[PDB]
Amino acid sequence: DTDTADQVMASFKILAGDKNYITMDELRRELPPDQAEYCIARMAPYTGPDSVPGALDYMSFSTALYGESDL
Amino acid sequence: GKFYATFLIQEYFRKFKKRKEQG
Repeated sequence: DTDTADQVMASFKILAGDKNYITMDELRRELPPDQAEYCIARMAPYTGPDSVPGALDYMSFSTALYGESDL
Repeated sequence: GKFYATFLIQEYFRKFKKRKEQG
């Protein structure tokens, strides 16, 4: 709404192509190794109706990043 | 595009820092 997480999420969805999971190397190609590695580690094992190899659930990153320890 | 999406990510991270410094 007044944030930019909802926007990033929509952009991520479009980044992967209406997929709740994105390729580890693909996001590493978009985001710098530093952020990409953190994202890869902060992501969760895809989880869905189809096991996507080399791709993990990105929604978990936004969820982990959504929860603040002082908000 | 891919470049715009990444731009938004960086901007969010960027403004997030300032937001936290404020409250």
